[PDB]
Amino acid sequence: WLVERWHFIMLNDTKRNTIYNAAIQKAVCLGSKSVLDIGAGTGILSMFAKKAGAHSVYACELSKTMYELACDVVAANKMEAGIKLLHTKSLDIEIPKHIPERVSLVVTETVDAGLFGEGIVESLIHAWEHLLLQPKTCEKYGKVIPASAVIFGMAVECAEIRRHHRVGIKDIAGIHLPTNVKFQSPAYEPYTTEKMSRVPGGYLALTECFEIMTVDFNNLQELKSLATKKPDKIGIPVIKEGILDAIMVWFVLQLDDEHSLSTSPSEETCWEQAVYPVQDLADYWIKPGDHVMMEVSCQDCYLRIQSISVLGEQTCILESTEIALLNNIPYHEGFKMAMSKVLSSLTPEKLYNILEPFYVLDVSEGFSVLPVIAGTLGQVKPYSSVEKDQHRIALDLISEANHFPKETLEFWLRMLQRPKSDKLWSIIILDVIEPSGLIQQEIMEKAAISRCLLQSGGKIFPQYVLMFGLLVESQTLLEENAVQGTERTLGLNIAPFINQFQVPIRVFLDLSSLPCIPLSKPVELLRLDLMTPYLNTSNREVKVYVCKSGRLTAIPFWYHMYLDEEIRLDTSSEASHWKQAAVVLDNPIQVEMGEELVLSIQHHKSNVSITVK
Ligand SMILES: CCc1ncccc1CNCCCCSC[C@H]1O[C@@H](n2ccc3c(N)ncnc32)[C@H](O)[C@@H]1O
Repeated sequence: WLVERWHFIMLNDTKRNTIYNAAIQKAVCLGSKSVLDIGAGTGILSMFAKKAGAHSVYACELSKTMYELACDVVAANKMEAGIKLLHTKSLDIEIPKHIPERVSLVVTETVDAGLFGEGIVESLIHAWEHLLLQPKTCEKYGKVIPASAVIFGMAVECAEIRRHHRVGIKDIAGIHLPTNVKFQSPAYEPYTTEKMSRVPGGYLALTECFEIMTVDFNNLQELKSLATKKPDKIGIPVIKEGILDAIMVWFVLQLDDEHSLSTSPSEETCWEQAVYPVQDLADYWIKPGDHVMMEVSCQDCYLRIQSISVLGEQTCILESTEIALLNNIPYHEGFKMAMSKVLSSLTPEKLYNILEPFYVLDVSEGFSVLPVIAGTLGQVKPYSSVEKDQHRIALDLISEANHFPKETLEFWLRMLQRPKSDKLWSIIILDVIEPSGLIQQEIMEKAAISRCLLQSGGKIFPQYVLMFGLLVESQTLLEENAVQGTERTLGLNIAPFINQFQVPIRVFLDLSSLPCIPLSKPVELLRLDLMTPYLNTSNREVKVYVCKSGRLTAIPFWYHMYLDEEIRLDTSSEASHWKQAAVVLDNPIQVEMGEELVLSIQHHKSNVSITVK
């Protein structure tokens, strides 16, 4: 996505466009004839201002792509005249070099889920100092839209956030994670952004919604104060029993006295929430009577919530995907059983030459405990492919905890080559599916190279991967892909220009939470076979029976990774550490029930095309 997917949903958000158009109309008609749009994007708000009757509008845009996009959009609405587009950061605008005079109004949307994270403060400190007329002591004085913001917080239970920042278990498929290894997420990048109005498994409010801070965007003396201001130590009373998983954060923008917009979680709004995961506590269970403690500081750009507590030893930093992995139990229970079945078929004497062990290579991209599980099964010499030294220490300490004598687990990294001179691999684990929901690049090549390093009857895991698909009517996937005409942009012609950058395939999708309608059943779209390349789909057609009548907009897809013909891992399972993906159609097709719809699935290297025929 060269053009950020936020651009599509926000331009389709008719409410937001109307609230901003009314607020700018109000300001213009009250004398604000000179407007500066910071982060103009497609330049809709700048076009609003000129349409409202502003004399001169100046639209600055950081991104080259978005700047060139606005030039076309503004030019195409026959408004190139009174609006100057500036490929620049706000900070680098100078009067009179770039803009003739100081402006009487600033409009800005440089706002993320945690409000401050797109540098609105720094931008508006500069604006008052250099670009804006003096404030009120109208065409005489300068003002900003939005005028002010109120930042809210809420302690929440949410097992979906939990499984991404905390390792919930003490034992994974036979191996024990020692108490002396403390797994922390990277958020211990201070907040993640989630559409909490549809987060899988929902969330529960453990506290009442509380006020984290306020900001007056029309007060320069206040904005300059935030960098040095001492953190606000607070404690929020608990109102419901549950597990403290995160502090869910949103805000309310006051554009003017009459118009406001909230990022409060809602299936009506497009807005996402700042999620501050809770970790590094002995217990997470909170009850009515207890207090959620935290320090709030906005000193260096981001809103920070540190020192989260409740009032009534090696550290291994894992990625969220790696924590999710450690919590994906079926994945590890499957791998344990699938490996042992192969260890039994080769040399069942070695399953729990004496000096010769089972050679097991794990080529999993990131952190993985598959080698340890293997080590517990029999006379096995397992190899780790972890790069990070922090990961090596953790796995060494896990190995110690699972009664491995020193140097039992080896580290391959410090090219796919034989384990020894005249010895071959009994099992080779490969990384087939990206977290994105697409196939790993050069998987067929690594699979082919790996086939030749195998012992007689040895196995690459997974042996094959089936991609499953689904016909869905999803307005949501459609409205996140392409702008729906002119109506939503309030008569302005922007859709034909932004929709040039239409993504064919949506990645990092939470299929489970997606609002859509199934028009079919999950159907096998292609086979990717690691043991037998010949059974790989080159470019095959699939006949999909249409179970429900509706407007086909997308084909969500996931995988069934087969370790053997019996044991299969699902990349769409509840505990899955993979996200799913979807082919979104450029033009939606109306499908009738009882109809045998054809899909043209082309597969080359790790790329897959799906089209309606
Ligand atoms: C509650 C949050 C939220 N929830 C849900 C969806 C969306 C969103 C919010 N939107 C999120 C994507 C941030 C937009 S940034 C606005 C646009 O303006 C540009 N920009 C950014 C800073 C800047 C500058 N100093 N000078 C000039 N242009 C500047 C950026 O490159 C960008 O194109």
